[PDB]
Amino acid sequence: HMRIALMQHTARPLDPQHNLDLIDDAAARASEQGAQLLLTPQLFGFGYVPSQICAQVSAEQVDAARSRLRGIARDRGIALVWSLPGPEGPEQRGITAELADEHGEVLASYQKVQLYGPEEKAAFVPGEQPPPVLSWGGRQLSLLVCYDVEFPEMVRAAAARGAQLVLVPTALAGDETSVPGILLPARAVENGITLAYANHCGPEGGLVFDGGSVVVGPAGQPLGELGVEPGLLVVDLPADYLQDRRAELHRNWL
Amino acid sequence: HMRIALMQHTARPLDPQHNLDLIDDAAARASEQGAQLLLTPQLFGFGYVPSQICAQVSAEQVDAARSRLRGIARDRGIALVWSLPGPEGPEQRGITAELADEHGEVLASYQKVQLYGPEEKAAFVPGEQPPPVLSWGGRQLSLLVCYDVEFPEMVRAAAARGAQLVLVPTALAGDETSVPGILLPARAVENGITLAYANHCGPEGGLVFDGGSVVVGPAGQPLGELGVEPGLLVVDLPADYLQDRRAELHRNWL
Repeated sequence: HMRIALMQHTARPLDPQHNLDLIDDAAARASEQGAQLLLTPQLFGFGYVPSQICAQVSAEQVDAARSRLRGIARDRGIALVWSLPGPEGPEQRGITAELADEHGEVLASYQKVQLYGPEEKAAFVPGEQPPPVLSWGGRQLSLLVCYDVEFPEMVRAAAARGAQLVLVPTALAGDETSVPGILLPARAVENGITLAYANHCGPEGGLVFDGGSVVVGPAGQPLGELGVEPGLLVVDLPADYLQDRRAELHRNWL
Repeated sequence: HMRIALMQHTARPLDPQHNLDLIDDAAARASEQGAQLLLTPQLFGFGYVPSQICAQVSAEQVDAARSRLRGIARDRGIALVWSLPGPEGPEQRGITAELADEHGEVLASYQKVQLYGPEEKAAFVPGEQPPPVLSWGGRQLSLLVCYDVEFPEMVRAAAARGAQLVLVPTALAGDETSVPGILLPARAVENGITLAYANHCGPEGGLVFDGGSVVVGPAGQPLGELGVEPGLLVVDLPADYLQDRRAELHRNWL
C-alpha cells in the first residue's frame, strides 16, 4: 500500500532553475508510475557546494526555490522530500530537509544535526532538535540528512519517537562504500525500520558523487538500488531492540 | 605486534570438567601458535543452559570453574577471556566476562547489561556498569557479552572510554546471520575499532549454535573467520565519528 520514488541525479552548482526543473521532471515521472512520495538529494536545488552557498546564495533565493518545490509537490500531486539551506540569513541557517504532502502543505522541517567536515561547519549552523516523526501514508515517517544516518544515535532518536520509515537526502562522494554497504543495513536491522537514501551521482562541484541510492528494509536487505548513473528508483514497500535497550543506562555512558 | 586466538567449540551442559578441559586444550594450542590472548564463548564452562545454571549450578561450583580458568591462563602462559555466571548466589548473579593476563591476574570483570530473552532474565540479574576499558598488549581492550554488541550504545560506551579492541564471548544460535553479517561490521566502522566474537558451534542444550566466530577490523572487514565446525581462529591484528557525535544531544534523545 505504499510506493515511493527516489531521484538520483547530478546538480549544477548555483543553478536552481536547472536543478529544480530536474526535480519537477522526476516528480511527474514518479507520479505517472503511481509513486506517492518522491525523495530528493541533499542540497540538490543549489548543488552540493557549501562554501559557495554561504558566499552567494541569499535568503530570498532560498525562499524562491522552497516556493517552487512546494508548487511541484502540489502540481505533480506527490509528496516531496527536499533539502535546501534553511530559511534564515546565510550566517544563521543550517542544512534542512522538508516534507510536503501532495497538497503542498509542509508537514515537517528538520535541520541537520551532524554537519560533515569543516566546509559545512563554516557554511551552516547545526540543528539542535531531534528528527521529526509523523504519520503519512499509513506509517510513521522521519527525516535525517546524510552524515546524520551514520550515527546510530540519530536513527535511534527517530525510532524511539516511533519512526518506521526514515527518508534521507544525501550527497555522498569519494566511493564511500561503507555507508550504504555496512552502516545503512545495520541502522535498519538494529531498529527494525526501513530507510531510503537518495544521493547525487557523477561529477558536481569538484566531487564525484557515488550514486548508489537505495531503500533498505528491516532485515537490512536492499528493496531497490541504483548504480552510478542518473535514475528514478521506484519501490513498493511491504527480544526486541527498541524495548530491550537499557536507555537509562546508555544515556549516561555516551 | 598482537596475535589473538578465538576458541569455537561445543560445550556439554553442566559438565565443567569436560568444557574447561576443552578451554585448557585451546589455550595450549593458542600459546604454541604464539597467540597472546585466547577469547572463549559465553557461559562455555557450564554450557549455554540458563535455566539449568539457575536451578543446579551453585556459587561453589562457579568459583571452582573460575579458579580453574585463572590457572589455565597462568599455566598455559596466555591471557584468557572467559564467561561464567557471576560469583554471587544463583538468585543474585549475572552473566559475566573476565580477562586474566598471562600471569593469572584478573584484570577486568564485566556483567552483561543486555540480557537476551525471558530465560536469561529469569536466571540472571543484569549488569549496571559500563564496559571496562584497559591497556593490554599495546592497545585499549574492552569486554561485552553476546546481545550487548547488538546495541550500538553498548559498543559506543566502550569506544567513548577509549576502547580499540572489543572482545565478545557469544552464544548465538538459530542462524542469526544478521549479527555477524550486518551488525558487527557496523559496530567496527561506526566507532573505528576491532571486535572479536567467539561463538559456540553445533548442537548444545537443545539449540544449534551458528559458529561463525570472527574478528572484524575498523573498516568492517573480517580479518579471520570460522564456519560451523569447532576451531581455533588465530589472527594477527595490524570528520571522525567519535569526536563529531553530538553526545550532549544524543543523550537526551534515547
